[PDB]
Amino acid sequence: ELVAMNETDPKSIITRICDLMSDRKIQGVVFADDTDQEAIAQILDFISA
Amino acid sequence: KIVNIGAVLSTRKHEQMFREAVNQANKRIQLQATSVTHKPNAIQMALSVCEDLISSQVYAILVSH
Repeated sequence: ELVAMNETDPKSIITRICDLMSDRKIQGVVFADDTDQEAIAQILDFISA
Repeated sequence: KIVNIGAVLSTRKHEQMFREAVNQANKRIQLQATSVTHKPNAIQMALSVCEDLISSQVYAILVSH
């Protein structure tokens, strides 16, 4: 369960990752966005990888 | 004609030397030095990147180990 947010800020996404870790249940996510931004895929490679 | 400039430094005597060199090159067109630091922290330092980038004048930064 989550909610959507029309926000492209990746640091906000990282604070939301810390929010999910505060929600204490998260191990992996399966998420996307309705844009064409490979920069966030690079950010995933920087952080989640 | 002032311009903010960042860096990454382990200790802060080096930061004072960096601001001293900013004032040295300010003899020629003004310069500004923002607050720098360094941690062994892949997450909190990258978090503080945009916190130091919230000033829309830092054009160039430096990285140390």
